[PDB]
Amino acid sequence: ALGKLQDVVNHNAQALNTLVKQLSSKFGAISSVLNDILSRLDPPEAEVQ
Amino acid sequence: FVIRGNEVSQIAPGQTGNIADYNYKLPDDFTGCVIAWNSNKLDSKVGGN
Repeated sequence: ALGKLQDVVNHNAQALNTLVKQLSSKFGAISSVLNDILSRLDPPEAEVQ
Repeated sequence: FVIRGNEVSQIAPGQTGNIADYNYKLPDDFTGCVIAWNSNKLDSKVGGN
């Protein structure tokens, strides 16, 4: 009966979760953690990552 | 300045090395040209320069 309102809530949380999940994406880089990239590479390639 | 044959890679921005860290440091945003040429004829001696 109350599918529409719950759907809106369902979309909003899912969107935030997806955005949060996007922080765990390498995006074609060696790691998704900035601290690891700084701790492991020189600034010419760390800047690229 | 004068350096070794193998140390010419260390005269670059963002490099980890001994002469890079403790002798001559380049900034990350460096613009310009590095010129390197052999000086065995002038900067070397048989007894050790």
